[PDB]
Amino acid sequence: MTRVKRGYIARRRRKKIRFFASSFRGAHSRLTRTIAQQKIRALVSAHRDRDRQKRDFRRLWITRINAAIRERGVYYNYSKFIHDLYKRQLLLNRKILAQIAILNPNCIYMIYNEIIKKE
Amino acid sequence: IFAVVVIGSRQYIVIPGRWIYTQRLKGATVNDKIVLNKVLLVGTKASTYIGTPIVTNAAVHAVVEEQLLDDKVIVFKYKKKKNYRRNIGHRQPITRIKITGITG
Amino acid sequence: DEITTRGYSISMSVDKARRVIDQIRGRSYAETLMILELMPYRACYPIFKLIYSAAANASHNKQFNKANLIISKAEVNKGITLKKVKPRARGRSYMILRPTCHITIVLRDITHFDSYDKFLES
Amino acid sequence: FRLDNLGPQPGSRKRPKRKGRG
RNA sequence: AGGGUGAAAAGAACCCCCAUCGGGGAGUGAAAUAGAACAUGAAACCGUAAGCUCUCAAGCAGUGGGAGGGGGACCAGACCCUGACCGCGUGCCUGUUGAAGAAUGAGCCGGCGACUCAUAGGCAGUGGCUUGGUUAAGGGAACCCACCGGAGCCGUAGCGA
RNA sequence: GGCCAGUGAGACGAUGGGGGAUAAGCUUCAUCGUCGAGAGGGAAACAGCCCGGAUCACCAGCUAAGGCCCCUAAAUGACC
RNA sequence: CGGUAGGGGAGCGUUCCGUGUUAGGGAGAAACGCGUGCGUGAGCCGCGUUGGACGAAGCGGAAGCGAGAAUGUCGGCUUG
Repeated sequence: MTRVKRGYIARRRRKKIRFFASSFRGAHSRLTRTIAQQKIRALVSAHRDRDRQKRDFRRLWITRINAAIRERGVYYNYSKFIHDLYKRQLLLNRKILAQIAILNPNCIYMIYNEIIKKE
Repeated sequence: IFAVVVIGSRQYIVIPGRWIYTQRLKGATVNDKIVLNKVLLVGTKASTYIGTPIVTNAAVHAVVEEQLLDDKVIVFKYKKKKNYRRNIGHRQPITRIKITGITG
Repeated sequence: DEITTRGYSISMSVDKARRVIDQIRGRSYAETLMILELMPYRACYPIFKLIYSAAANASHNKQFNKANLIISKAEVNKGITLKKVKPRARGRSYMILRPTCHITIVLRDITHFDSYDKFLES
Repeated sequence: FRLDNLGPQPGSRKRPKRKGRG
């Protein structure tokens, strides 16, 4: 059955898959199949890294402080630290706000003396 | 000033002089001023720490820079057991802020 | 690309050849004609008349002196091939192809800017 | 009286619409 | 197997290199980055040039975080292109209770290639009419397949051999 | 009740019984759950075991199972 | 609001035709890039370059309606 002639139609269905493939190391950007198995990866992993992006930092923040705990005095855990604020009443200074360690370590030094007084 | 406001579920340490792509602010129109008295941390010399939720005095002031979904990230997924390829674009007005007043 | 002269449908190849032009690249019009006449490769022709083809003409056709000439661009490309057939065993594992070449080089003056300066008190 | 703005808006048939679903 | 340079070919004198094959100029034409492989001429494939990464680093190698470098920014406001390194991480499809594979099909690309059509019947949506509804052949001064034709079929009473 | 289906060689774990030596992710039935037609977290890596069962974004918090010397976040915390 | 086979409910695009010698085009289709804005998506719109001719907005109608695998078919082109 003489189709309606794919012509340019089936031409756009492949090049569009190539435009997306313009930053890959391997030859997964110069073939519909090599990219077919490539896009799916960036089609599944993408659906993951999007939710993993939050977890990826969940360990970071804790690690950021962890490296800052092995110097002060509370060699115990940063948990007791969080416990102090919890039992206290500070809904601030979150895992993200833990950036006070690196820059201006003078502010993060105050809470260090406020956690001991509470507990 | 080290301020910790609330976007509804997010609490960044938005340092004065930088913008933050907040969520949707139906209460605030384009090029409108917004105030969040829900700030927790405060600069002023030593990092002050209030007791009861949020702060009782002072607040944050700034002006939104128009709302828009910026760039359609277009999230998606995939399955092996069965060919299931679908694409969906997420809007998110990512309303940016501003602020400038900085302090220790 | 000032002057580009050569040809096509050469009886040479694309693999064995080219390896000769990759040595004359970035070389003057002389340093290239003093090496080809020593290259025991067939590719030396008609590539020999090539370096001479790109030159000479660019001397009376355009304003380019014999000197300061250097091979700017040079590359060998495969043209049209012929599908030949050669018996061997029931005739099956055959295709045959004659990788022809039609290189196209170009010559042009050289930049460079020297201006030595010294002081001589007397 | 037609508005000289290149774009008439009379009222003929244009389309016979659809006829049921499915 | 193999289609068309252009409107008319004026389809290329002469000049230069070569073995008086081939090419480049000079000219013709609105075009020859249209000239006899010639129209528009993508992809697979095959190269040059430029920026970045690249010898102590390994596993379908992308992705998330992410320094530096070559450029482009705004009379800071920390962004647009490449990417060291790092956390995870065993193609697709088919067939199966179950595989990434030692399960199988596929070298790549362009084109091409698999539930359409006729008649009839039973439903669903919708439309005209209505216990009525509706024709088939045929005729037709037919801008026209209308009109006429209701021969015939279906339904409102059934049940029983 | 009516229109269109699909599928009839499924597997595994717990529990209650026939086959085998109460030997097998072996085979043949009943019941529940999972895989098979739902990822992910945990058991190093093991679909079927455990927790929980994914509209989506988010440098947002708290938990389940499983853990907390380092390697991948988390007690070489206290008492016997 | 995970989802296979399946069932049901909504649309895009392609060739052609009716509504079109109306309108857009030599101050110019087609082929490639880009604006990475827009829609749930397949895509659409605008535009630069190249290039050479027509093509076609909207609704509906009629389709031989878009495949990277059936040891496919034809042609061209890699690798050993």
